[PDB]
Amino acid sequence: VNTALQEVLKTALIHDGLARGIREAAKALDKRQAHLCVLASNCDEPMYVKLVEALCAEHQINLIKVDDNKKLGEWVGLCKIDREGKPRKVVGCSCVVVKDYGKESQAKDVIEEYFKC
Amino acid sequence: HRIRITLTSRNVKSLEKVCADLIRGAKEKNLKVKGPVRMPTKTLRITTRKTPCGEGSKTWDRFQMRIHKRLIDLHSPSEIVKQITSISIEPGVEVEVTIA
Amino acid sequence: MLMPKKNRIAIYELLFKEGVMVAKKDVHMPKHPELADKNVPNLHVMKAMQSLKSRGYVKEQFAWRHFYWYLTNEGIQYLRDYLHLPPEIVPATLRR
Amino acid sequence: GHQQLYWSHPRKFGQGSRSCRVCSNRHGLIRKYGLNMCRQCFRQYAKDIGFIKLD
Amino acid sequence: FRKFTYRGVDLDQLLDMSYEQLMQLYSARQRRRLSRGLRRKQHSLLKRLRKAKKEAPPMEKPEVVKTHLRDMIILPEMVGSMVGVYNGKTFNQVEIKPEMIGHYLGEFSITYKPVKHGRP
Amino acid sequence: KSYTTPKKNKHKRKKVKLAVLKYYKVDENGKISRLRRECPSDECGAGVFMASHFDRHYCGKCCLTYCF
RNA sequence: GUGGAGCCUGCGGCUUAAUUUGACUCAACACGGGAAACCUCACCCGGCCCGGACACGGACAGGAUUGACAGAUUGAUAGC
Ligand SMILES: [Mg+2]
Ligand SMILES: [Mg+2]
Ligand SMILES: [Mg+2]
Ligand SMILES: [Mg+2]
Ligand SMILES: [Mg+2]
Ligand SMILES: [Mg+2]
Ligand SMILES: [Zn+2]
Ligand SMILES: [Zn+2]
Repeated sequence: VNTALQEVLKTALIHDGLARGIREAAKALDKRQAHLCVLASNCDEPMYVKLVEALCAEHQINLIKVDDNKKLGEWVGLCKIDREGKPRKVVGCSCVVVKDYGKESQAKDVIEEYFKC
Repeated sequence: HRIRITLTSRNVKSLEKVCADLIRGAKEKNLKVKGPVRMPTKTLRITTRKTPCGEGSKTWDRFQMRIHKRLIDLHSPSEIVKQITSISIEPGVEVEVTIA
Repeated sequence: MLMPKKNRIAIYELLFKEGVMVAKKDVHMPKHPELADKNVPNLHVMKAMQSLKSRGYVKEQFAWRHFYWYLTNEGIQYLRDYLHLPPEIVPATLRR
Repeated sequence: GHQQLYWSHPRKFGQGSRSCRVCSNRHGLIRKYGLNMCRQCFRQYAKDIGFIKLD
Repeated sequence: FRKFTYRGVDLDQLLDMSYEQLMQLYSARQRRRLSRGLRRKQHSLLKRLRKAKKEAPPMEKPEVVKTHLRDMIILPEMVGSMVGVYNGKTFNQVEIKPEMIGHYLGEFSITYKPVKHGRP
Repeated sequence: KSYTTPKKNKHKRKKVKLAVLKYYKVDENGKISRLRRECPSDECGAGVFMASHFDRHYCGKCCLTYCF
């Protein structure tokens, strides 16, 4: 359901919910405004990835673990310029923390169901 | 009863044509009306130079600007005066009606 | 020109909500007159608006001390594309 | 920062302080009744404003 | 030979004397100018003057602290400190002995360059 | 044209790759222990660290210092 | 009357970092609405800063980099 996850992330961008970058993510985890966090992997981050993993394990933070940073950046879609074509040169993003005003959606609910399964 | 109109304007013929029309309307609807009290109109005075630079001749204006006031007092209910006042006014004229 | 991201989005929203815009050409302004609810100093609006102009989004006219900008349909459509709004809602000048 | 520098010089009075809202000039400001304009813009705009050559 | 004396006042009486009282002492514009007050630009002068007296040796002028206010009365707070008064181009070095009170720092860096008529 | 002073350089900001990494303290068990003072502000209830100068504490986003 | 006289203002000359720069019968010379302390202001002098838009480069959300509380010669609470 990656097309659905893409649509949900885009709607969260439309509504201006998402609180992002590792530092704002640590802030949102401390404030307890994270409903799901996602972390990049397969990157030379021995301590960073270990820290954010224990931080999410600290208190009530769900963890997605996406593989590539360049891929995470192209998924989230920050600096998409020249939309009549491909993103020209994605820069690899590591972490995203969703805060969700617009929770009323079938894709979001099917993700919560997938998590239930 | 006592409503007090204050008519001011920059231009004169507009002020007199409007105020005369509203008074004539008041005579038509039949109620105590004070004639248009021509207050003495004032005169605003300004003197400028034509020159761009310092150096041409030093020329001066003698600018007047008269501002004329009429005023009309009626002894009548409010709604009838609203009926006369809505109709018969023109751009230059400025009507200000004090209620008491 | 240092905007707060909050202003970038709220100013684009301002351009949307009223299609057209007027502004005094005055660098030495603490607050903007017509739009004094927000601080948005006239220098901020001026420099952003000249940046929009530079990229074709506003039509220019200058009187006394005061620029006058007409927002074009490219501007309307770009603002709704940035803010991801529906095509139903509109500015007050578009709405009837 | 820049906010305590940008416009820090005091503009409290004089034709230098206020200025024409047309020219931004400090020459002949009509300050009576708050007209606030230079002798050149005044001469330019007198008819529109309503001044008139009576005498 | 002796200590100085303003009207009925010794310099020591001048130094340990309040500012408004010192105003009533010295001249109308000057007593007024204290009554009206020093701005930020002049306060940074006073602190930087204290630091210069702290760092200064005994047998030495204190280090120079610059100020553009040529229009500035040298007060007893200021006495015993160097200030670099701005001409616009340069800062003129002034040590301010107690007789300097009621005078401008601008006085000691003349603005017009003094005249000599037949130069060439 | 020849200059007296060399040109002045832009302040090279002391970049650290994964600077947030040194903020928290790693453990073999699943935990994090925020050691240095935490701001009591609502925007950063706890996690965000304060500057640790040689002499006295200081807070970054809101700019606030506490001398010794 | 003025002119001689003391002085107001505007002007020449000089010097000056700069005295932005204009005019010499009328049609230059209290002229630039020129009563400019700063501002004006241009001119000049130290140093910042970009208010070098926008486009495209790079850059990079593992935070580009402005703003940024310290101490240091600084007018100043310019991270200059
Ligand atoms: Mg005489
Ligand atoms: Mg003579
Ligand atoms: Mg004159
Ligand atoms: Mg002059
Ligand atoms: Mg003067
Ligand atoms: Mg200058
Ligand atoms: Zn004008
Ligand atoms: Zn703090």
